[PDB]
Amino acid sequence: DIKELAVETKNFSGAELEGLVRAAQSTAMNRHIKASTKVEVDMEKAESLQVTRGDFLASLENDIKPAFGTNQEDYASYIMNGIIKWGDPVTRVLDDGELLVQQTKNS
Amino acid sequence: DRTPLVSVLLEGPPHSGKTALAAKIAEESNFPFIKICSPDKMIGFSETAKCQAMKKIFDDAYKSQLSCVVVDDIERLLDYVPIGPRFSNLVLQALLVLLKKAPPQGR
Ligand SMILES: Nc1ncnc2c1ncn2[C@@H]1O[C@H](COP(=O)(O)OP(=O)(O)OP(=O)(O)O)[C@@H](O)[C@H]1O
Repeated sequence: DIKELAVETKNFSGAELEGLVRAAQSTAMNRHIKASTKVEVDMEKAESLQVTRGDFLASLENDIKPAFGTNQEDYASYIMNGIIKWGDPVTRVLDDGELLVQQTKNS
Repeated sequence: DRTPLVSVLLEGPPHSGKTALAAKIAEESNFPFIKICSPDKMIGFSETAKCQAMKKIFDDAYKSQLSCVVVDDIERLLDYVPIGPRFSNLVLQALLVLLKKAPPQGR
């Protein structure tokens, strides 16, 4: 899905956006060409080569990283063991924060 | 795995054998990366130099899988002396901050 990918990618230069595509093509291509002792294509039988979203996700996760920086690392590092509900104060605090967010949103 | 970071303080009167016991317990871990810092190898440095050295020592530990580090004679790291009292705040903050930063993921 193109729109989903566009939503996922942010702070991406055009060169990054097209390198992402190149990397996805590269991994799909490698899928059907493999040999270690020698080199050999998949008997040219991979004429139905199709690129799946999984290739794009793997590339976006391991291949192409924006230079402008991101904020996933901080989120994952700060909320480590998640949030559980042991008492009302948690709900009260979350509600109050939401109220203040609404305040600043529409003041 | 819930607690990738663990700390511990050995305490006792002077001339007890703390340093040797720490070294032995560290040795019997069979870990890949082990390091033993100490005031003895930076004597006469200024505060900035000590902070740089502590930075460089800790940075290495972040580039392994599992590691153990030793900090002996803390009272010398920061120049404590009863009269006053007088000491270095910069090194103290370096230590306090560094003792609550978990390493990269899966380490
Ligand atoms: N069971 C033991 N416990 C402690 N030290 C021992 C023991 N057996 C032998 N030793 C010897 O005792 C000495 C330990 O002195 P060490 O300087 O390590 O102690 P410390 O209390 O950490 O000293 P410092 O106050 O100078 O930092 C070493 O010579 C060590 O070989």
